[PDB]
Amino acid sequence: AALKDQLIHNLLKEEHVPQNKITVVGVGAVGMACAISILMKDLADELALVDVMEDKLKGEMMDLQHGSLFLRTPKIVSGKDYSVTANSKLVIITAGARQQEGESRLNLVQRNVNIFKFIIPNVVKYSPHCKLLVVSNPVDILTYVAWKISGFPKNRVIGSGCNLDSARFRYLMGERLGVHALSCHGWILGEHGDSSVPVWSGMNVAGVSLKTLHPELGTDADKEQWKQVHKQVVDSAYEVIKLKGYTSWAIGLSVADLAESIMKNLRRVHPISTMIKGLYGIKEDVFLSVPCVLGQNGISDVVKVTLTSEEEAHLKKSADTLWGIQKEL
Amino acid sequence: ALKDQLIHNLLKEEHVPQNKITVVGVGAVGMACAISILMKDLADELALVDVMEDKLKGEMMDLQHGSLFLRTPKIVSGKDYSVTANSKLVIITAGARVQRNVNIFKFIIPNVVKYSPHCKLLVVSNPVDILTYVAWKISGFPKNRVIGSGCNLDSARFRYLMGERLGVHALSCHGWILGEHGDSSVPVWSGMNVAGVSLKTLHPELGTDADKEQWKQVHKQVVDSAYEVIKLKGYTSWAIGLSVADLAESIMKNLRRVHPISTMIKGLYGIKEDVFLSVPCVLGQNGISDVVKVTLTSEEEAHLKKSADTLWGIQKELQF
Amino acid sequence: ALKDQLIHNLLKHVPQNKITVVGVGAVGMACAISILMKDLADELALVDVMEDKLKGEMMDLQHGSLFLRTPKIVSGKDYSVTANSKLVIITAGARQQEGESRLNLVQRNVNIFKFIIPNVVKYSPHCKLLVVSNPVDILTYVAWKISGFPKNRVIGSGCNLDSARFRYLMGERLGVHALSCHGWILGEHGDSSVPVWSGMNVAGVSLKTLHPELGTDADKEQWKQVHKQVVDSAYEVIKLKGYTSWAIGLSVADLAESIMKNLRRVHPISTMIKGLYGIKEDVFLSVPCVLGQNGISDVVKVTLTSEEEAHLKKSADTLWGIQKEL
Amino acid sequence: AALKDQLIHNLLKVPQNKITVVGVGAVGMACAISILMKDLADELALVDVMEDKLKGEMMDLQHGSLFLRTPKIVSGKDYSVTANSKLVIITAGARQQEGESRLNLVQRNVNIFKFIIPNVVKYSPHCKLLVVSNPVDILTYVAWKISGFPKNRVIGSGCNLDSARFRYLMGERLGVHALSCHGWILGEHGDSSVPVWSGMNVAGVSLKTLHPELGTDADKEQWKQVHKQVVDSAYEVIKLKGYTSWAIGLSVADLAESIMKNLRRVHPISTMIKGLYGIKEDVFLSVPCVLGQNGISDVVKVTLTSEEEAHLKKSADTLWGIQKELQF
Ligand SMILES: NC(=O)C1=CN([C@@H]2O[C@H](COP(=O)(O)OP(=O)(O)OC[C@H]3O[C@@H](n4cnc5c(N)ncnc54)[C@H](O)[C@@H]3O)[C@@H](O)[C@H]2O)CC=C1
Ligand SMILES: NC(=O)C1=CN([C@@H]2O[C@H](COP(=O)(O)OP(=O)(O)OC[C@H]3O[C@@H](n4cnc5c(N)ncnc54)[C@H](O)[C@@H]3O)[C@@H](O)[C@H]2O)CC=C1
Ligand SMILES: NC(=O)C1=CN([C@@H]2O[C@H](COP(=O)(O)OP(=O)(O)OC[C@H]3O[C@@H](n4cnc5c(N)ncnc54)[C@H](O)[C@@H]3O)[C@@H](O)[C@H]2O)CC=C1
Ligand SMILES: NC(=O)C1=CN([C@@H]2O[C@H](COP(=O)(O)OP(=O)(O)OC[C@H]3O[C@@H](n4cnc5c(N)ncnc54)[C@H](O)[C@@H]3O)[C@@H](O)[C@H]2O)CC=C1
Repeated sequence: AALKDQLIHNLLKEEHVPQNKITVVGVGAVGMACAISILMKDLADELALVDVMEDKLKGEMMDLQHGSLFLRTPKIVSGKDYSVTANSKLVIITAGARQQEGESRLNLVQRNVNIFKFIIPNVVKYSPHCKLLVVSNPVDILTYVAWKISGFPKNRVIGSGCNLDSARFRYLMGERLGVHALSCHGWILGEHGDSSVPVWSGMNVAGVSLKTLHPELGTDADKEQWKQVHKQVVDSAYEVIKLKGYTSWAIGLSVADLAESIMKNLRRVHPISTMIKGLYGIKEDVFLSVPCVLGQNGISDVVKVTLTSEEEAHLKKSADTLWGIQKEL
Repeated sequence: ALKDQLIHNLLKEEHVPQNKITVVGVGAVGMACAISILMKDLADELALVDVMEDKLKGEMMDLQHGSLFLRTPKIVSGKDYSVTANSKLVIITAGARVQRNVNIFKFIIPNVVKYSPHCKLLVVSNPVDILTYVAWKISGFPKNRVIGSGCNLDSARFRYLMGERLGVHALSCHGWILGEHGDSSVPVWSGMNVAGVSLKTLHPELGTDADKEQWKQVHKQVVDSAYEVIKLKGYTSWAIGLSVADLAESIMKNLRRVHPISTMIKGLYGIKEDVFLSVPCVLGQNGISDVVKVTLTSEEEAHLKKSADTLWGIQKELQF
Repeated sequence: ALKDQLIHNLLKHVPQNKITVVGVGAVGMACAISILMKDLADELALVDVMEDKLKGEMMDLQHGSLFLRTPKIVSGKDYSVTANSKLVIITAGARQQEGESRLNLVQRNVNIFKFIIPNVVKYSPHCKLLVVSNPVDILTYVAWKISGFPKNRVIGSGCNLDSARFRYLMGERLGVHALSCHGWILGEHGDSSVPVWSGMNVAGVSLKTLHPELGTDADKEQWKQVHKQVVDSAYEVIKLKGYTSWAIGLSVADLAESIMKNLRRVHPISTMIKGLYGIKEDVFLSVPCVLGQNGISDVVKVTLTSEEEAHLKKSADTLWGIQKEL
Repeated sequence: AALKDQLIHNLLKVPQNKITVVGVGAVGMACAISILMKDLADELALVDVMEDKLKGEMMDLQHGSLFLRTPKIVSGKDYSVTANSKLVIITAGARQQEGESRLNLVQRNVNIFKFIIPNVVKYSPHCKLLVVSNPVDILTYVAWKISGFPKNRVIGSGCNLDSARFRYLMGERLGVHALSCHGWILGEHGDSSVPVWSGMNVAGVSLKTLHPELGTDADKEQWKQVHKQVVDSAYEVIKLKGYTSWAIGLSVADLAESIMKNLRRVHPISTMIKGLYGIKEDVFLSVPCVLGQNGISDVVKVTLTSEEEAHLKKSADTLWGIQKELQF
C-alpha cells in the first residue's frame, strides 16, 4: 500500500475548523509585505490569499509555501474564490490602484470604490464575524466605504490609517534626538495623507514635553524647523514612490503591528482610522485616525486627546477634506 | 537646540557595529533576505548596496520607516562599499537573473573584501555553485569563509512537498538534496525519514521508475519549482529570503547546525577538482567548520561526481 | 473620573487562545514563563490549592506584563478562572525525593487527579489535556479514564524531554547542535525508556550504519552510556538542586506550540497505544505522534529491531502492572 | 576510527555575544531563562558559590538546548567560565529590602561583592555590569568602585521594574495595555522613589492635565496610592510566595536586549549621576538613561518641580552618608 499508510496510523478523521485564520486580499506589493510580516510574527495558524489573477496568486502562494520549513504557520492557501477566506478572524484589504509619481491618494477613490463594491460583499459572505482592516488608498474613505457596504458595526471596520505616519514621524524624531523610535512618542492624526495633523503638544521622551522645552516646536518661527519633520512625513510616500515606484515594507510591518494587537487582544492604543462622528468637533460620518484601543473586538474605545485649538483646527480641516470626497459617493 | 535641552551626553561614542550584515543587490531576492534578517533580529546594523541608486535609497527609506516595529537600530545604504565596513556577514544577491555575473563579481568582491576582510561571504546569485567558486578565487578567503546558499532551499522545498504528501509538517520530514543547485541536484533517498524511520527501507521502490507512487516526481517538482514560480509571478523571492536568513542565523549565533550548502569540496566525496557543491555542512561563526560524510549509493556517488565534472567544465571557461 | 475623561467607550470577553496551568510549583511556573515568552496564549490561568503562593505567582507574572504579549493572567483555587481553555496542563502533585522512582508517586497523585480532572472538564470540556505530573504515563491514563475525553485529547509530556536530553548529549559528543542530531527515546518516561538506535542520525546518515554495534554492550565507544545518562538525568539533577524545572518547562512549551498553532509536528509523547506495536492493553507510553489543534491525530509506526521491540513491550509490561491495580 | 571522525570531516580548527549571570538563585535563574528565551546570547555562563546547586541549574538548562538558540551554557565557581562576556548580571547576595539602609545589613552584601566583582573584571574587563542585588543603588556604587569601570559601564536595575509595575497598575485602572501607559518612577529605589506625575500619559495625553489633583492627598481617586502600591508590591509578593523572581527577570532581560542590540532606548535605571540634577556626590540614582552597546551614554533631563528636585538631592545626601561608612 501507500507509503503514508505504511508509515502513519491515522487515529482521527478531522474536518478543518480554523482557529486563528487571517486573509489578505490582494497579492500585490502591499499584500505580500503584509503576508510575510504576519508569517514572520506567528500571528495566524492559517493564512489565506485572494486575488483576481490566478497565476500571480498561485505563484505567490507557492513561494511562501516553499519556506514552510522556516515558519510556524502550517496552512497557507489561496484562490480566486472567496470560499478560501471563509471563517477568518481578520481580513486585510490591500486590493486597488496605487499612486503614480506625484498623484494624490485621493485621486484613487473612483477606481478603488468600485473595486470595494466587488470585494467587500464577498469578504462578508464568508467571514461574517471578522474584523476588516482596510489598507487600500485613500484609506480613510475606503474604510468608510467598507463600513457602509459591509453593514458591520463600526468597531469591526478599521483603517490602517496613521499607524504608519506615526511610525515615520517617530523614526525621524529619533534620528534627530539620538534615541530609538520606540522611545520617541508623538502622534500623527487625521487623514493618512496630505492633511495629516502632528500633535506637537503631546510629543515627549520619557514624559518630558518637547514643546515645553522648545516652545517654538511646531511653529514657523522655530529656528530648528521641526515643522519640516512633519512635512517629511507627508512627503515620504511620494519620495519613496519616486525612488522605487511604490512603498511596501513599512506598511507591511505597520499592518502586522495592528494585526498583533487584534489577534492577541492586546488593547494597545494606535492611531488608526475609525468613524469619528460626535467626537473632536466632527458632525459627519467621516473616518480618520485618532488614538484607538485595539483588540480582539476591534476598536473598543477612543482616546480623547487634548488638542490645542490649532491642532483641533487642523483636524477639523482634515475631516472636512475627507467629507468633501465622502459626500459625493 | 531641542536635543541638548532634552539630553545630556555623558559619553563620546565611536560607531563600531558588533553584529553587522550587508546585502549586495536590493532586487527581489536581496530585499526578501533583508526583511527576513530584520524580522529575526539577527543584526544590529544592516547595510544595503546596489548600483541603481534611486532604487537603493527608496528601499532603504522604506525599511527605515518601519524601524519602530523592528529591533535593528541602524539601516544604511550606498553605492560606495564604505557603508559595508566591518560586516560579519556579506550576502551577495546581485546579478542578472554566468559570464555576466562573473564580470559583476569582479567589481563587487574586491570591494567587499577591502572593507570587511574578516567577513563570511554568502553567495546567492546564480549559478550559485559557480559564483561561490568565483567569489572564492577573487576574494582569496579560506574556504571556510565562502559559502553558497546552494541546496538549502532545494531541501526545504523537498521537505515541504514530502510533508504535504505525508500529512506532517516539513519540520518533521527529513530529506537531503545535495550537489548542484537546480537541474543536476541529487535526492538522497536513503536518508529520507520521519521520526528516524527510513522511508526507503519501508518503501523499497522509493526513488525508482517502478514506484507506483512516483516519489521520484517529487524531486522533479523540486528541480522544476523555480521555473514554475518564475512562470507564474516572474521571479522567486520569499522562500530564498527565509532560507538565507536561516543560514544567517546559524552563522550569527554560532549554532553549528547542519545545512546543505555549497562548499569547496575537493578532497572529499571522491572529488578532485576545486569545485563547490552542496553537502551537509556544520555552520557557525567561523563559517563552514566541518562537513558530514554521507553514505551515498554507488551511483548517487557517481551522480555527484558528474556534477563536479559539469561544474569544473564551466569553471575552466571562466575569464576573470 | 479620569478614565472617562481620557477614554470614550464604544463597546460593552471570550478568550480565543487560553491556556491553564494546574499546579504553580517548580514545574508549573517553568511551563508558565516559557509559554508566556513564546506568545502562545491570549489568557493564562493558574490554579493551585495553596492560595497564598498562587496569588503571589500570579502577581509576580502580572508585574511583568509590560514585557509580555499575553494581556490577561488570572488565578484561583476555584476552577472557574480556567473556563474556555484550549489547553490545560497538569503539573500538580508529589515529586521524587532523591533516589525515588517516579512510579512510587502514583498513589498520591491518582488521589489528587480525582479532584483536579473533573473540575478541568467542567470548565473546559473541549480542551486538550497535557499531563506532566509523574508517573506521567500512568497519570495520562488516569486523566483519560476520569475525564471521559477521547484519546486524541489526553496527552502525556512523555519522552519529549528524554529525547531532548538524548539529543543534547549526542550533539555534545558529535560537535553539532541538538537540532541537527536526531534520535528517539520511546516507552516509559523513566527507567524503562527505549532508545531507538536504528533511527539516530545526522543529516540522514544513520550512526548505526557507520557503527553497527552502536548502543550495544559490544560498543567500545559506550554510546549505551548516553542513554543511561538520560535515564539518570532526573536523579542527578534532583540530587544537585532538589528538583528539575527548566527543561520540562521548555519541553511542555514546545508541545504547547505544536498544539496551539496546529503544526502537525511529530513528537515522542505518551498516548493510548493499544493495538499498535503489538500491545493489547490500555497502556499509555511514548511513541512518535502527530500533534496539532485536535491533539494526537496520527501515530508513526516505527520499525524496531527485535531487541528494541522487546524493550518496549517490557516498558509496556512495567506499566499496566501498575495501571491494573488502580 | 571514532564514530565522530567517520561521520564528520573536520575542515577547521571566542564567543561574540556572551552573557554571565552571577548568583543562580530565584532572581538569577529568572534572568537566565528570560535571556535564553529572547535569543540575546550565543553563550551563557553561570557562577555561584553553591557548587551542587550551580551544576544542577546548568544541567537543567542544558537539557533544554533543543528548544533554544543559545548553543553553549557553562557554569562554575571559578570565574574562568565567564571570560569574554559582553554583559555580567549580578544577582548574588542576601535578600534585603529595596531601600535597605541599616549599615550592618548593607555591609554583608558589600562583602559578597568584594569577592565577586574583581573576579568578574579579571575575565571580562570590557563588559557592561548590571547590578540587581539589594540595596541596589548602594551596591551599584560599590560595584563601580571595586570594578574600576567607567561609569557608562555600570548599571543599576534601579527603578526599571518599579516603572513597569506602575504602568501595569495604570493600565488596569484605565483599561489599556501597560505598553500604552507611560509613567516614570525615578530616584532612589524603594520608599524614597519619586513618581513623576507630570509625565504620566496615554497617547501623549497628560493625566495630570485631565486630573490636576493627580498625585495629591485631596485626589479622590487616590492615585498617590498607586505609588505606595508600587513601593510595597515586592513585599506583598514575598509575603505570598516567599520571594520575587519573574517580573525582575523579565525587566532585566529587557535591559539586556537594549544593551546587546545597541537599541538606545530610554529606561529608568540607576546611573552615576554626579554633575547632573544638581547632585554633587558619587551616587547612583535612576533617571531616564539611553542604554546601548556601551551602556549608559546619555541621560534625559526631566523637568522636575522644586520639590521633586529636593527629593533627589536628599536621596543623594543619604546614599552618600551610608557609602562613607562602608568598608571595602
Ligand atoms: N499606508 C497605507 O495605507 C498604504 C496603502 N497602499 C495602497 O495599497 C494598495 C495596493 O498597493 P500595491 O500593493 O503596491 O499595488 P499592486 O499594483 O502591487 O497590487 C494591486 C492589487 O489590487 C489587486 N486588485 C484586485 N482587484 C483589482 C482591480 N479590479 N484592479 C486593480 N487591482 C486589483 C491587484 O490584483 C493586486 O493584488 C494601493 O491602493 C495603494 O495606494 C500603498 C502603501 C501604503
Ligand atoms: N536559491 C538561489 O540560490 C536563488 C538565487 N537567485 C539569484 O539571485 C539573483 C538576483 O535575483 P533577483 O533579485 O530576482 O534579480 P533583481 O533583478 O530583482 O535584482 C538584481 C539586483 O542586482 C543588482 N546589481 C546588478 N549589478 C550590480 C552591481 N555591479 N553591484 C551591485 N548590485 C548590482 C541590480 O541593480 C539589481 O537591483 C539572480 O542571480 C538570481 O538567479 C534567485 C532566487 C534563488
Ligand atoms: N518530564 C516530566 O513529566 C516531569 C514531571 N515532574 C512532575 O511535576 C510534578 C510537580 O513537580 P514540582 O513542580 O517540582 O512540585 P512542586 O512541589 O514544586 O509543586 C506541586 C504543586 O502542585 C500543587 N498541588 C498539589 N495538590 C494540588 C491540587 N489538588 N490541586 C492543585 N494543585 C495542587 C502544590 O500545592 C504545589 O504548588 C511532580 O509530579 C513531578 O514528579 C517533574 C519534572 C519533569
Ligand atoms: N527588584 C529588584 O531589584 C530585586 C532584587 N532582589 C535582590 O536580588 C538578590 C538575590 O535575590 P534572590 O535570588 O531571591 O536570593 P537567592 O537566595 O534565591 O539567591 C542568591 C544567590 O547568590 C548566591 N551567592 C551568595 N554569595 C555569593 C557569592 N560570593 N558568589 C556567587 N554567588 C553568591 C547564593 O548562593 C545564592 O545562590 C537579593 O539581594 C535580593 O534582595 C530580589 C528581587 C527583586
